[PDB]
Amino acid sequence: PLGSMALKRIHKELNDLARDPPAQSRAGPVGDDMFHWQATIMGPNDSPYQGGVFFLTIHFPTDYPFKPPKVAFTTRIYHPNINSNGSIKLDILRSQWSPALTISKVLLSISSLLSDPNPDDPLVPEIARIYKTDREKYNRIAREWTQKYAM
Amino acid sequence: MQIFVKTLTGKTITLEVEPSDTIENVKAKIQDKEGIPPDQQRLIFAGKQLEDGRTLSDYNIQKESTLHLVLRLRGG
Repeated sequence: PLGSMALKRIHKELNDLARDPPAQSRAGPVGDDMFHWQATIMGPNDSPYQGGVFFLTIHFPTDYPFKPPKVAFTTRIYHPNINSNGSIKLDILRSQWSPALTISKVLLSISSLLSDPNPDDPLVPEIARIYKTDREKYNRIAREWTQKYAM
Repeated sequence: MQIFVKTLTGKTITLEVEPSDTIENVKAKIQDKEGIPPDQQRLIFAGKQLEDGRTLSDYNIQKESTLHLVLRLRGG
């Protein structure tokens, strides 16, 4: 049954993370089930999320790496590309997934997304509009949410 | 005037427009021809995404220009 190669790939990625650990994220299994990981990321410096600590949940499909991992925030975040359920509007998690991408690179792209929001492709139109027309207000509310929920 | 809109498939959609047409109006024309809701269309010219409340003239889009169309799911 399918899943054996995916498990091998998951192991490879864990090996990659152990050999070259990122400075601002951690990620891995939290039990017997290797297809479910927890991730922890810091909000990037030079962003309203700076110093915030955000949890994510990662579920690998049985046909990984052909299809992307499911990645969602479990910490509330104010951001035009992330909704109240923690779903993330990021190209590489949807139509632009490449099997050559790894979790470490996904975490990097999520960091880039936090530092440089994409209001052209919002999940939350109200937030994207505030981002476009009043950056200072966007920054204040993003930081308020970071203080409230990411600590 | 005439403009062209290319999809990711390579399909060209030919539209009759004016420079003063808003991006939202261009999307409405796209919806008439292809059944695609405006909120689910991303229109791109010369690498720049076109904003709904802006016009073709705002982007210097002149006659016989090719625009690119990318689709999103409902809700983005």
